[PDB]
Amino acid sequence: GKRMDCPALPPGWKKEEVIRKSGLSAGKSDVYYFSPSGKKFRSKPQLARYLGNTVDLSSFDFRTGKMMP
DNA sequence: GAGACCGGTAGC
DNA sequence: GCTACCGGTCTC
Repeated sequence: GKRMDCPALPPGWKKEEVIRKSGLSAGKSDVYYFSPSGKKFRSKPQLARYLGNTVDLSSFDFRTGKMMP
């Protein structure tokens, strides 16, 4: 799966949260982003390198997908 | 203490 | 060869 749109980002970006199914950290979740091209990102720096100066992710909270002032 | 970040591998 | 997945440290 369920990639929801992410309005805090430019049009076409989707956010997906995945619950860990096994292991000691089973239950925890990993958050992933998807560019219009379909590229998978898993960290705010990855995302910053790919968008460059189009959007400031300093106030951007990676887990929720919202701009936190 | 919490979680962001990313490395290494198990499973395809 | 690729990649999803969980472990583990680093940063706060």
